[PDB]
Amino acid sequence: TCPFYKKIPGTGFTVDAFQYGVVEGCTAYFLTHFHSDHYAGLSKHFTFPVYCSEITGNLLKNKLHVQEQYIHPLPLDTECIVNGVKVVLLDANHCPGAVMILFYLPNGTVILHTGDFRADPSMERSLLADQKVHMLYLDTTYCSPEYTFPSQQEVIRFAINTAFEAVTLNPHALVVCGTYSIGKEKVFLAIADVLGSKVGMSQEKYKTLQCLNIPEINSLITTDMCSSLVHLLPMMQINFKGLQSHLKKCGGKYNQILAFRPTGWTHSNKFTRIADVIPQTKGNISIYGIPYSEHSSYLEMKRFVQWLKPQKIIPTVNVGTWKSRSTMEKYFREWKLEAGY
Ligand code: NI
Repeated sequence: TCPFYKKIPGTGFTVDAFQYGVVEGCTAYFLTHFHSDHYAGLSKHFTFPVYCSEITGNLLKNKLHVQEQYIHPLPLDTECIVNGVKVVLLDANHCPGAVMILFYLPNGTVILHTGDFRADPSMERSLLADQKVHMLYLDTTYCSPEYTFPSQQEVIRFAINTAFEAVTLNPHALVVCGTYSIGKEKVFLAIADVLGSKVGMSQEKYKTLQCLNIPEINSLITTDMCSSLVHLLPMMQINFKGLQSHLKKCGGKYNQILAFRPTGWTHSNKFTRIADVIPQTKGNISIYGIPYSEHSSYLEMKRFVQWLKPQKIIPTVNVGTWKSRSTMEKYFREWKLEAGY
């Protein structure tokens, strides 16, 4: 049964609620982004209206085979009427196709659902600037002050400089990057661009990438692994055994691997600056964990919420334990007392 924090009151709508069967009274199912915890339940057998971005809609049709007649893509930044209710989709600064949804309820209440997001000051000049929000359904993934990490731009600067140095010292080095979902494509695209290479990958990942409306993509990716010196592999294979095995397959073209694991936050962020990050190494194999986040840091989250001044906050992440819920509620009251709303 569908939990309360996935229902939008005063409407027929649910958000990211596909794993509960037929939800009583739901006339439209919104999907914020194509990540498995959120799409869980969609398939070619789904027969209700799904509302989403264009990019999310391309993934639904090609990857999950949802029929075209039930996919309702909406443009961003544009007022749309859905089943009698005004809605707007806004870029969430998460993975490709990810949105927040603004719902203008018939009774005058305004609700923002962030989906998954990485808050940014640029959001303070979207269509959110123009009016008050009563209720915020908030991505609280990293809602505690210990969660710190660098900007995405600093992380990519580290990755490009690391890769370019290594391959310039050794032209026979291969670069490998882990993946297990959409998102974080800048990691492997920025490294391939500095090296003058396309990114090589499986047919299933190439397919996924072809759904993302990235400009000039045919120029940047390939399924011909022998033509590329940046390869993508499943995240599970980014370890010494899995990389040894991959190197065997490359027909003696390479004698070294430098590999990247983009994670979210890890406890090494408590101690080590991005600049000082070092790899784990075994023989001719080195692995870097890099903290490329597509969720808000604590400080980014707090800035956004203190600017928005919502009347009520409903967390959408870390909701299963009393300790988590009580911690989150304490920070929300601090933020409110400090800013004066
Ligand atoms: Ni996500």
